[PDB]
Amino acid sequence: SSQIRQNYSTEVEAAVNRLVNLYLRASYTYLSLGFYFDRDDVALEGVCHFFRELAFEKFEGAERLLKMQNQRGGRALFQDLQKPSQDEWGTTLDAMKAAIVLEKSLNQALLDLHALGSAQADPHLCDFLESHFLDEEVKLIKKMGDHLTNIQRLVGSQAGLGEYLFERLTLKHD
Amino acid sequence: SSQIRQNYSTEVEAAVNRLVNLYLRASYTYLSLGFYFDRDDVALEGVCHFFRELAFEKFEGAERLLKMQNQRGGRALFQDLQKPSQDEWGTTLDAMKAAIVLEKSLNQALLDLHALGSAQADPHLCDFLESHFLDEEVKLIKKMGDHLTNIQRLVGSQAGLGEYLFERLTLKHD
Amino acid sequence: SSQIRQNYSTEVEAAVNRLVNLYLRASYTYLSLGFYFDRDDVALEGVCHFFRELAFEKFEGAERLLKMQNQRGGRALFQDLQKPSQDEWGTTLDAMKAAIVLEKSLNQALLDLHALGSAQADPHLCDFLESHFLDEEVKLIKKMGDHLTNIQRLVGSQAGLGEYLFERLTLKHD
Amino acid sequence: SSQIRQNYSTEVEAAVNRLVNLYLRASYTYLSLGFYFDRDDVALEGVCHFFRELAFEKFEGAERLLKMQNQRGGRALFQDLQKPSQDEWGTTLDAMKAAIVLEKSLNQALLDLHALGSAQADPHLCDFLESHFLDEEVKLIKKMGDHLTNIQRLVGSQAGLGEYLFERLTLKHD
Amino acid sequence: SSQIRQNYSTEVEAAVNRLVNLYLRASYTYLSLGFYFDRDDVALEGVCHFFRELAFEKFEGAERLLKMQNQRGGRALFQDLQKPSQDEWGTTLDAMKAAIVLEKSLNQALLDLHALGSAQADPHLCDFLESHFLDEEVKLIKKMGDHLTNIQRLVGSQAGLGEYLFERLTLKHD
Amino acid sequence: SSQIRQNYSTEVEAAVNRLVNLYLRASYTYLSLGFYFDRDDVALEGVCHFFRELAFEKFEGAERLLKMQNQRGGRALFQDLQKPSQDEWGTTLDAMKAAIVLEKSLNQALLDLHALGSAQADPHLCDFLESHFLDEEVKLIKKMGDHLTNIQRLVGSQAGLGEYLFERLTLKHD
Ligand SMILES: [Cl-]
Ligand SMILES: [Cl-]
Ligand SMILES: [Cl-]
Ligand SMILES: [Cl-]
Ligand SMILES: [Cl-]
Ligand SMILES: [Cl-]
Repeated sequence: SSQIRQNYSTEVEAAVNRLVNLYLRASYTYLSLGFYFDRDDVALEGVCHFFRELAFEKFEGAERLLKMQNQRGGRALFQDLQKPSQDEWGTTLDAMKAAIVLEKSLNQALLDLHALGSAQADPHLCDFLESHFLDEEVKLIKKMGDHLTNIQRLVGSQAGLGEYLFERLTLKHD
Repeated sequence: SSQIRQNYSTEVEAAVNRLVNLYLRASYTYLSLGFYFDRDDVALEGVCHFFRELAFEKFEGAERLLKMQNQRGGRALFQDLQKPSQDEWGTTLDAMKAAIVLEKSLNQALLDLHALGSAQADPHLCDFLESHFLDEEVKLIKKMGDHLTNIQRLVGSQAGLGEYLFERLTLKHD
Repeated sequence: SSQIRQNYSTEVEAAVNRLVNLYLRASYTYLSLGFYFDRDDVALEGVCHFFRELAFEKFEGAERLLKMQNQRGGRALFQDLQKPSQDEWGTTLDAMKAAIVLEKSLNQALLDLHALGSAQADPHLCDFLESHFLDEEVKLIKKMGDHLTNIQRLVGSQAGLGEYLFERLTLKHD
Repeated sequence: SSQIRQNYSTEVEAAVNRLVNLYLRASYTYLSLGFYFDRDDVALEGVCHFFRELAFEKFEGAERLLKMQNQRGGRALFQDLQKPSQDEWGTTLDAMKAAIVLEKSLNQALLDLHALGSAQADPHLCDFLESHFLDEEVKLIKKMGDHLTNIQRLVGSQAGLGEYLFERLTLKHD
Repeated sequence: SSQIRQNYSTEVEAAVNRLVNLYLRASYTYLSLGFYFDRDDVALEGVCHFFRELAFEKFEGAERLLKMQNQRGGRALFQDLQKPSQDEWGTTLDAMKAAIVLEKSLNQALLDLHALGSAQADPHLCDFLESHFLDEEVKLIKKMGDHLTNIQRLVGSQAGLGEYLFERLTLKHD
Repeated sequence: SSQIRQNYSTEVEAAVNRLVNLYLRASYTYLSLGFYFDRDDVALEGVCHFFRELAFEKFEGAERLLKMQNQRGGRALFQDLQKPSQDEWGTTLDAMKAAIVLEKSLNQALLDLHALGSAQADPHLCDFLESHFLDEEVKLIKKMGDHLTNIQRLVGSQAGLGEYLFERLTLKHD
């Protein structure tokens, strides 16, 4: 069949395609989050920029998976990409909570694929995830948790003031 | 009559002169807004600077219209310039609300002139407005709406604190 | 309702959201085309690079439309993104034919939206499309037609040789 | 028929070819004007240079139209180019009057083609003319009218002195 | 009342507002003069540039007065700005005569305000006018008188030739 | 009659005007050849560029002849410029064959004019042609013959492949 394929299971090939779908879904979710915060009636530039940057980061993860699929001799298969779970994302707090939920779901999918690779004795796959995905996800989730704690401490009894200050003094703007 | 005039209606010529009056009136309004915020009993430098910059921008729009009037062979006609609608402009919120009202009025005058040009089959006029006025106005109104949303979120129950923070962390000063 | 919206119809707002979907669908189609040509059993780097660049270009078009939607006071609404029409794209000729069909479809959607804007007397919309989309599309379709003619002249009776030479001597690589 | 042609009428295609003929005729007229002023018995270098520069400018307009014809999928068709209307061009005043008449005729042809494009719902054509021809023509006609006024004010009762001074102090020489 | 106001009479405050009106009226007069000389049927670039520069200079004088009003604790009050005294300004000579009349009127208003300040024992006001207005006005009136003498010497029996030569060899152009 | 004319026959003056017509006709032929090869259904950039460069070169020859006519005291006389002999130019081979035929015709006209100058004892004319035209034409015809031989050797039994390779590997592009 394939001239280069070696030690690459059909199970891993399919899970890789599924993970591409998840990362592209996540990228699309972040595009929607970013543009919501650019609305004139939301207007939080640093929050917009944060999520637009994450849309690109998730796309780059999908791109790396597609490069790897071909390096291994599998075949990329694309599926429909479902729209994000919400049209309007509420407050910065609500948005950051949704993002952490999204990231935990990508992380579990990475861990599930790592376990499949381990079970199939596919060390290239396992190394690929360890080298380019697992620590990146851990670092991002830590950042998001740090942000959640700071957003929550700023709510107090003046939510608008806190949401403005977080965007201006923590998030980068521009 | 004119050695260069071609496809330039008397209706457009007159509307151009009227629009110069509107832009100069707007420039004068912004001069008054700017100096109000420089009062020792208002003292919001970033707000002053914002409006003084807009006084210059509106003047430059009037200047471009006057250059174009001559390029087309029409004759600039100047009228009395009415004073701004207020002597004192209230809070930054009140001022930004007045500015958005002013900008919507200039925008409608641009759109009305574009429609006249379209009706008169004057594509140079229509292009001129599209290339140097329509998008500039859209961008400015979006900026002003973003500012309004941020000012409103900062009012809460501590209006002075919010007005200070907006001027310091959003408006340019320095 | 909206503090900035002016001369922006619900019909244009909805068509803009539909056009974002079309551009993102096109971007996804080009991602699939690009990775197909990176397969070890296809291996045409310049063709891969051509289509991956177009995936980014179509994404940037969607991004510009989303920025504009917000500048005008409309609300971005995202829908499901359908998968590309094919999983395997055949020869470079077949792929370039599919791309020209795709581009003609985006072009017609641009022209349809321009006509709606003209009918609604929305010159900002019309200018936006003229300034950032119509000529870009015309230039791209011309390029693709030039490529089709060169690919076709190279088929003769030695198709593989011609497909290699086109990728090496016309398309940028590496 | 054509693999790239879309929304491009036969009427516009033919009018574009006609406009190429007009621009090349105008270029040839300016070549003749330029060399007349280089005659030893006329010897007005700045006037020669002015018209030779315009010969190139009109050629570049024809070249842009030909590029566009191909970008749109139309076919350039060339016709005989008629010689200029005069062999000898009189005074600088006579020449500048002939040039303004020529430019008004090109301008009307641009406006006529714009109107045809508008009628045919061809916004690429209309934008192309607005972006690269309408304002260039308006600016040139204004310049020529400014020159005519200065030449006329210099005639008085010493025509030769005035013609020399205009060439030396207004026209560029080197 | 005011937290900073000291030794600043209501009479000076009001006269300062009146002088702002005069300077803005003068600025508007110079804008009209400048654009008249940019007409295709007048076409004297150096004269246009001279008056457009003076429009800016008079605006800057108004701006300095407004800054000072606030520095002293007075309140800027803006009034309607009357249109210039003429729609068409005749020859360069006629225009320069009107400008010298205008400048003498601003100068007398400066001297009147200086005398009021002296009478009110307001040395800051008097110094402000001496340091930023009195000598600037004297220098400008001298320049304008030098220009008038040169324009008059050039009229002789060839007015157009003289008006051209003055614009080309004295006034700055490009 | 002429203050500078010396040793310049009416026969040479007229032949110079005729040669200007021939060079401009040739320039127009090359403009048509160039744009034919820019058609989306021909698409040979290096061939387009080759002929567009020759259109400019032939124009420059006409310009040099016109400069010389005036240097000698003759009078440039322009005639109608006939359209090129074909609307469509076939293959690169067909086009290069037509160009060599065109160049041989210009060369014979140069040689005929040189012989007239020799007969009229006009050494300035003869030197002018020797210094700026005869060797330029010989070099160009040699280049074109070298191109013809290479195009012919590439036809074999795969004409499209050969036409592509010639354009990519010999003609400058990209
Ligand atoms: Cl499906
Ligand atoms: Cl009045
Ligand atoms: Cl759904
Ligand atoms: Cl014919
Ligand atoms: Cl009033
Ligand atoms: Cl004839």
